[PDB]
Amino acid sequence: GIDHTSKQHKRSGHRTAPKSDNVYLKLLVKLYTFLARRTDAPFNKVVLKALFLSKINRPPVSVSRIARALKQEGAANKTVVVVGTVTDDARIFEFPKTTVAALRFTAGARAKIVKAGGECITLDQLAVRAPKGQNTLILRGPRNSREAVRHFGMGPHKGKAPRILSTGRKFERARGRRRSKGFKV
Amino acid sequence: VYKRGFGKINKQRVPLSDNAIIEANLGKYGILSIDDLIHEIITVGPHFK
Amino acid sequence: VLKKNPLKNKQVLLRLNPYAKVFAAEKLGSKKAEKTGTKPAAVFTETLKHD
RNA sequence: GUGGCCUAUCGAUCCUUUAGUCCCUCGGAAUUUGAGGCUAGAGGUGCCAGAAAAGUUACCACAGGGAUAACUGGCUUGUG
RNA sequence: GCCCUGAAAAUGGAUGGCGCUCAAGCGUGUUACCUAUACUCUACCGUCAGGGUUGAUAUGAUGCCCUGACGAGUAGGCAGG
RNA sequence: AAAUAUGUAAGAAGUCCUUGUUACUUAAUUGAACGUGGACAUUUGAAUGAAGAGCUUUUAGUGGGCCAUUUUUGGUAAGCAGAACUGGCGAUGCGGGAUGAACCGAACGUAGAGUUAAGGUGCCGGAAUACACGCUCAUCAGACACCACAAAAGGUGUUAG
RNA sequence: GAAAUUGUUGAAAGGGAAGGGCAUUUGAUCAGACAGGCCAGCAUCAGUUUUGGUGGCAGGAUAAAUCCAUAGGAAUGUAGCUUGCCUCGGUAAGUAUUAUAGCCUGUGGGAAUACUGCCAGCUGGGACUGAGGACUGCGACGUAAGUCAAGGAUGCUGGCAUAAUGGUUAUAUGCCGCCCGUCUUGAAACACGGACCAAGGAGUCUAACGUCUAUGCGAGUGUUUGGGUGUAAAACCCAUACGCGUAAUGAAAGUGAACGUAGGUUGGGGCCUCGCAAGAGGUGCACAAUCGACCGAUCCUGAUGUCUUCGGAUGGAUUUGAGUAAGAGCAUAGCUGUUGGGACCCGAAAG
Ligand SMILES: [Cl-]
Ligand SMILES: [Cl-]
Ligand SMILES: [Mg+2]
Ligand SMILES: [Mg+2]
Ligand SMILES: [Mg+2]
Ligand SMILES: [Mg+2]
Ligand SMILES: [Mg+2]
Ligand SMILES: [Mg+2]
Ligand SMILES: [Mg+2]
Ligand SMILES: [Mg+2]
Ligand SMILES: [Mg+2]
Ligand SMILES: [Mg+2]
Ligand SMILES: [Mg+2]
Ligand SMILES: [Mg+2]
Ligand SMILES: [Mg+2]
Ligand SMILES: [Mg+2]
Ligand SMILES: [Mg+2]
Ligand SMILES: [Mg+2]
Ligand SMILES: [Mg+2]
Ligand SMILES: [Mg+2]
Ligand SMILES: [Mg+2]
Ligand SMILES: [Mg+2]
Ligand SMILES: [Mg+2]
Ligand SMILES: [Mg+2]
Repeated sequence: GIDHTSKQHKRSGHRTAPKSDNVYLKLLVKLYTFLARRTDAPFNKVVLKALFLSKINRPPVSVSRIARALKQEGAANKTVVVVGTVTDDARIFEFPKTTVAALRFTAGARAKIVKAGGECITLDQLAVRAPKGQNTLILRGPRNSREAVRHFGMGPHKGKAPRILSTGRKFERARGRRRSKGFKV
Repeated sequence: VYKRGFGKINKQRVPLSDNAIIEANLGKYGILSIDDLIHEIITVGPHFK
Repeated sequence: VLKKNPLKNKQVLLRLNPYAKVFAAEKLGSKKAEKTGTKPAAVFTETLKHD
């Protein structure tokens, strides 16, 4: 007998492979598995793990977010790397001439980058140009702006959004939400 | 130590079958042989822990 | 693949501890002690035999 | 000094009513009555997180319960 | 201290039984010996963890291989068949 | 006025020096709070350990319990009723207590060899009818924890004081 | 032409049930290789372990004793001596401290042995195991070539090649084994259902949803109400709307999200500069804590101007919101969870 201080036969809890069956996505995983093993470059390990993420863990990154990151000191000529989808943003009226590597580009995003003089490349093209992630900049989208997050942690004095179907005067604004009706939260 | 001596390397139990593994893990403390490890134990030295 | 115990396998005992050859050659395990003739004081002997 | 020297002395929704703001609405357009909203109290639930409620069955019924009484048996022995 | 008196219940009866009296009883001391799915070493199965390996011309990179640890289970959950 | 339990601290979000902001505060640039700039590295502030730490979403079953040591209330008492801490049974086989949910030992993939635990070694029954010093003779001897009971009071039985 | 159940024939067991588990004997029956298959013996090694013989050292009161030398002392008093009875030497009690026996205590001297411990000392017997499969490592022995017990067994030999080993099955023997399902703190229970066999027999579908995941497109998204078309309930093509999302906040009238590189501070992966490295510096997305700014509500302050009661500029407030602050959603599919439906299946007394 052994006095165990922790649970036995416990899985790591991290994804070691993508859950999807996309054949082309598996090829990229195979490419960066080889690179992460034989380069000791921190960039390759980050990209490989990002390929395993689910859809909600890879929020879209707009071109306006890309332009803002290029305005950082000394980042004007760096290659923007997004493991996910790059979307278009019409709220911005000026775009730089950078190089962007991403899994997917929307029609508007690709046209806007090319019209400004830049180029859109895939992740395998990035590996040929920068096998060790030279002069790269990794951008991630916002996870907590998702609609589902605002309902998490509901309770008294928490200031979270209730799970409701119809919003209006007669829908959960009575007793429990104002002092004139019993009490307020 | 000679009969039932095992070292903890990378969270694994490794037999102390050669002086090379001891040096590779305790060399920075000046311990480079099985007798050096024994000396650090019987005489409670600075690197006993 | 197989742990061989030193102190019963002489070849393994020689791979570790290169001093085992010198220890056996000079018979350090049966080293004699220099003879000394110091004797305890009377107070020690009387206390030992005291009721 | 924001009641009683301290440790108890008390009450939601709906409805009614009062005070305040004299503000918002009555949706074809206006004025005046009336009604409806906004903020703060009172009318009470003592089964006190708050259903509106008398008996009887020896004519009886159903779902269950050894989670539970009316025999033995077992533990205990005050009492005998 | 040991033993005895004090010591009366209902089918036949139980230091478990036989039986045991310088014990095979009671108190105490010293050694030898017996045996668990426990402990030590080895093999095999599975699980988990840390690693190696895409180079064509021979087939599975969910492949192959190296190292270490671990394994009870109702209600219940998940996974591979 | 204990014992056992119990709060906090043992550094980088720290210490030291100089001086910037304000409608707060002071008789007063006085103070308070937050800062700019400079110095001090991991024997950087006790020990041991650390199958890595931190964090989030969602949902199952359950919401009759019971037992043992110690503390403890009601009751003459109860295999009675009710609490405290911990370990157990329930959910658990295996060796031992003849037999037993809870006691003792020890927790379990399939096998081989070795050594043990608790408990035992006259026979049933694997293992000394072993060794050593005493005690006991019962016309109802005695024989091993939980545990399956015995008291007050007595004996010129025998032993030691 | 299955099972329950039955007849005949054949085989086997049976002293108050039968059935089962581990192991082997016996009977019956049977597959695999004969191209090295089956079963064994010895030797030399490796791993684990069990039981003996024997050697060298260390420690203590540098064991204590014995033994030896010397001084003193006594009785459970040796020799000698006295005394009284005594089958001519045997006791009996007085004296007497080594004499014709001895013992005790102290001091001095030199060893041995016991006990405990150590040896990188040697050596005999027994049991179990042989995992791996070109080489690579670390050592040992040697001037060297090389060898070796050094990162896991090889060498030699014999019998048999078939029911001999082994598998299956029946039986016997040793030890062990209470009836399953169920409720329960607790079931072998004197708790409930079950005589036997076959077939049937219980978490389904739908509307609307939560989390998670996959897919398409993405500030958008959804062709299938309908129209066009057709090899005709399929596939293919399409306009306008509509739904959800892209703005919130108030009961409402209403109003409506940049002082600033879309803010400051602290911690941050990755990247950049230097450095052999360690480190230092720069930039820092996501995310976490905090201080501000912006929009709506509430309570105040009330400018220039006026249908003199309209208008609400500006500046605040331990107040408040499911907000803003370089968008993330829409659609389809799947497991799990929720509600209404007969709603996992069967069951009331009633109305
Ligand atoms: Cl039998
Ligand atoms: Cl409003
Ligand atoms: Mg008063
Ligand atoms: Mg007061
Ligand atoms: Mg009208
Ligand atoms: Mg109540
Ligand atoms: Mg009962
Ligand atoms: Mg009485
Ligand atoms: Mg005895
Ligand atoms: Mg298990
Ligand atoms: Mg239960
Ligand atoms: Mg018993
Ligand atoms: Mg026997
Ligand atoms: Mg027919
Ligand atoms: Mg038949
Ligand atoms: Mg056979
Ligand atoms: Mg039995
Ligand atoms: Mg019951
Ligand atoms: Mg049962
Ligand atoms: Mg029933
Ligand atoms: Mg029946
Ligand atoms: Mg059927
Ligand atoms: Mg019905
Ligand atoms: Mg009715």
